[PDB]
Amino acid sequence: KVFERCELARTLKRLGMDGYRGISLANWMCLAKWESGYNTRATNYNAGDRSTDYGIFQINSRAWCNDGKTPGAVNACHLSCSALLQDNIADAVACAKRVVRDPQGIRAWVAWRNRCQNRDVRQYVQGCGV
Repeated sequence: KVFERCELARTLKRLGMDGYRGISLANWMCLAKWESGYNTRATNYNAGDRSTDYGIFQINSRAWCNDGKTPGAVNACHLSCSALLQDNIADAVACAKRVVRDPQGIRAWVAWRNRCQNRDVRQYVQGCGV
């Protein structure tokens, strides 16, 4: 599903993401925007290390979800990677909350460091009534 911006903002709000581990909704929105363009079907295969990034948050198959074909997989979210390609993002959100309970928090996604850290990210939630 490709979410519309404010549609995704209200869905994340409902799912308890605003201020989760100190992270604002605008920061989660900046992350999904640059990771997938708000597209739940996004996958990215990383040929160098043989892992794949899945879904709207581009969560990786080595550390977080299991797809059966990644060497060294840990499956810290205890989730099949296919659960992250659903139109319903409740599972992608529970796994994304697991990723940020690690010390690094949202910095785990390098795309957030490149495009969102120390930038004004409030335009991602402006006008969504969130």
